[PDB]
Amino acid sequence: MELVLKDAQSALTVSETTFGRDFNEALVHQVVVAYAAGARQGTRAQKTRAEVTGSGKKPWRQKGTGRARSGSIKSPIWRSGGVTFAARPQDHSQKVNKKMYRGALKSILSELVRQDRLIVVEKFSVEAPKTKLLAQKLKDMALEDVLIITGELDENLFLAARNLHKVDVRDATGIDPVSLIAFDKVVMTADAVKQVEEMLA
Amino acid sequence: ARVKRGVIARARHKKILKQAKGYYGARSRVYRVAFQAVIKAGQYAYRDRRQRKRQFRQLWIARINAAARQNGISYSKFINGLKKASVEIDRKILADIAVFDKVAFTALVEKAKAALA
Amino acid sequence: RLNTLSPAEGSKKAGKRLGRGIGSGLGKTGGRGHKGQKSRSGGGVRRGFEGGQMPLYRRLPKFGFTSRKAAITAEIRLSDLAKVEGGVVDLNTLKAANIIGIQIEFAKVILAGEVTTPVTVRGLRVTKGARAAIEAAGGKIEE
Amino acid sequence: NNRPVYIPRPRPPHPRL
Amino acid sequence: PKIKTVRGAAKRFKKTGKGGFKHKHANLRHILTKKATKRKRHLRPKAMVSKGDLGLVIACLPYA
RNA sequence: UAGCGGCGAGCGAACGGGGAGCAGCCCAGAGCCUGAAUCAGUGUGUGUGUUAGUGGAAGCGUCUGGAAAGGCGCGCGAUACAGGGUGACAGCCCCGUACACAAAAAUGCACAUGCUGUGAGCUCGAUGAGUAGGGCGGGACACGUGGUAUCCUGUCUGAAUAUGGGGGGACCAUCCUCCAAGGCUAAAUACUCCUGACUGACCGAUAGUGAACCAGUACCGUGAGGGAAAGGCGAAAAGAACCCCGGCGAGGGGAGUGAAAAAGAACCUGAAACCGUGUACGUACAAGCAGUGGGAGCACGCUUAGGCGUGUGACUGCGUACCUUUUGUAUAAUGGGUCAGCGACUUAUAUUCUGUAGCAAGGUUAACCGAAUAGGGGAGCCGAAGGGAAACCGAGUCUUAACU
Repeated sequence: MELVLKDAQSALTVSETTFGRDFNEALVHQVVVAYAAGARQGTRAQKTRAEVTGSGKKPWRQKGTGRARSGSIKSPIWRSGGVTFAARPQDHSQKVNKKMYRGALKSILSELVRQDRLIVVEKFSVEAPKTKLLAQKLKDMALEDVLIITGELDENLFLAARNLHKVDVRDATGIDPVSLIAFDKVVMTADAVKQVEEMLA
Repeated sequence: ARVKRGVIARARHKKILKQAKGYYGARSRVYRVAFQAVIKAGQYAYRDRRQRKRQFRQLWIARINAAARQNGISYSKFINGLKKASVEIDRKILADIAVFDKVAFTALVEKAKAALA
Repeated sequence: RLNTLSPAEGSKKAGKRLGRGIGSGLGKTGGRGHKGQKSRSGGGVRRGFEGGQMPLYRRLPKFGFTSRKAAITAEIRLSDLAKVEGGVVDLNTLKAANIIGIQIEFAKVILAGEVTTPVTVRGLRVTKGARAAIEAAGGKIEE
Repeated sequence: NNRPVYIPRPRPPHPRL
Repeated sequence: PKIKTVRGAAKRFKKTGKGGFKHKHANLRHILTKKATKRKRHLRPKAMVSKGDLGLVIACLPYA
């Protein structure tokens, strides 16, 4: 399909399958959920009745005592020692098929174009590594929360946006569904656009 | 993600104790006993929603029977006369009329007697 | 929009939680009934147990034997016969197509249909209809 | 608060057989 | 760990095309003189596992 | 999976393939040539790192307030809005942070240059004997003595030596492959008593280590050993001068400090059981799961002047707690003195079914590589073809000499 520009007014040709396909609600949600789960690290643990410091001696005899039968000071129904099902460090990452990941990414890109949240422009660069310059460049464009995607990563643009929370700078290869969804506006360079079709295929 | 149940548990206990207000002794103070008292009050309320209808029905019949006999006719005869005369006044109105309007009841018994004869 | 995505209806069920109140349905033993071996924690009978009666897999007699030659043989379809490499098919170069496996050293061709390109097979065996199918296509058989 | 220690036999040795 | 097949079961049941199982009849080992030829002949061919005990067979050999 | 197995419960390979990492040598000996490479130990020099550190940008006015970092208005820094503190929430008040620098002295690592010690290269020869193997008894290999190969060993025996010997799963012949009875060798691998930084859909004082409070302490035991409870004033002690009751008390009432003293150290919030004082109503002729339905009177308030609400409740109909276990419980069958807190279907890997999503006669990768939730990687697994014990055949196959 045809992607219009706002600065050079130059036509761009892009496959409609990767930019004009329908929006799959179910597929995108699964990929987004999978991405969040993969961000976890699951560094937690408790002590079961075997790992609690203590001794296995019976608190009192089985019979004769007037109170409930007890077996150990570390039973889960006892104060200061227990946890019936203690947690262990676990991996929460889940598998997502390559095609499913690509399909969700294609679905997300198409809808950004439909909601005009995606803006394609020519090369986006800053002459000097100054956050002030980048802020001015984004101010006249009426953009405050933007994700800058460029074909080639340059330290000059990387340093300029480092201290800008609402602004992110990324490469085409390092593109994730969550970032595209989260950011209000996405700006893609002409080079950045081309690499997307090649990797998306 | 440990979850503490102090806030929720206290809310549930307060709700039961509020419903148990006015009961005697631990039934209004202790939750273990208050819960049983509240549940039993619920059973009785459901049961008595049906006994009330029959209890008032008995009261109306007794009032009509006293009023009809005072006019010189038994309750069973009086009701039969009304059915024969095609009168659809129910017991609640009949008892109400007997208590307040004696003349209206006298007309009814007179109408019932005529239908029977 | 990250707070607007939802899953498809019926994708989630929320699972079953046992022993959580009366109105939840399966509370008070959570659907495992009253006393018994099956109701105990960790209880149950192993696979094939019949309560003491001779199990079915013990009442019946073992039969047959395992043939080692069967693990080194495979069957070749007609559909995948023509997508190996050009128009020549042999015991070798099928592993390159990855349709038999490295360890396989015997192969047969069976009638699976959908064969168009004429192909030549050497060192393989074509049962009865594979010979007819390729000959119609324009192939040949030689050992 | 704390369990006793002596724990004597409270039951009386008198079987009713 | 992965499930362990019941080796004894795997030596007595073979899976078929439609998910059934074939087994050898269980009365043709010894004490054969007193048996009629008709009964021995009918026990020779393999037979299908009954429905009632099919569920038991599935558990024993979940892989095969 | 093949196998092992009272062929029960169970145990469970190898060949082969894909990856991480790769490095080969020496003695059993003489000669020629003899620092000839590579190594280990002691000096010098370069680089880097550790052990102290230095600089480090940019805000003010009004409103609320005990106090603003908050609201409102207008500014500036950012290769620094990572964090912590500051009288409520700070990019611009402070410590820090990105960034750029720093070592007299001691040190690990990678190089170049000296010394010490064994030691290059070529020819010829040699090439591990009470050993291999065997009998008996055991053990280890998935392999429980079984038809049982292979390895190790207590006991008794015992070769050939390269025209020789070992193995190829009883064993024999033919072939293929290797050379035991002498040794050395970093890499990928396992763990954290300890040190630094960083992270967490981990805990937040009955939790988290037994121990957030000088806790393995108090305390218990002859001893090995067992083993607690206990966190929170306020921004700042500004921790209550002084007066009065009292026993030069305790405790209290004033005064003062503070935004707040029902924040006064018995100190944030301050629930429940439990214990009290006051007010309204009821109760000393009335029998029982103590409620429920009806209901007079009384005391408070509301509009209207009749009721509506709140509390109490004479009198009256009906009514023998809950849980558990049972054919069946008010049962005199079990359990609970009460309150608060904690306390029981979880987790990992496989397999089957259902729903849903992707792709579709195809589907999908694992380890691993990867400036890395991407992309590579198709080793492999499942499916499209079954029948037979198997060879084998194949939309057929098996059964049988062969099928109506």
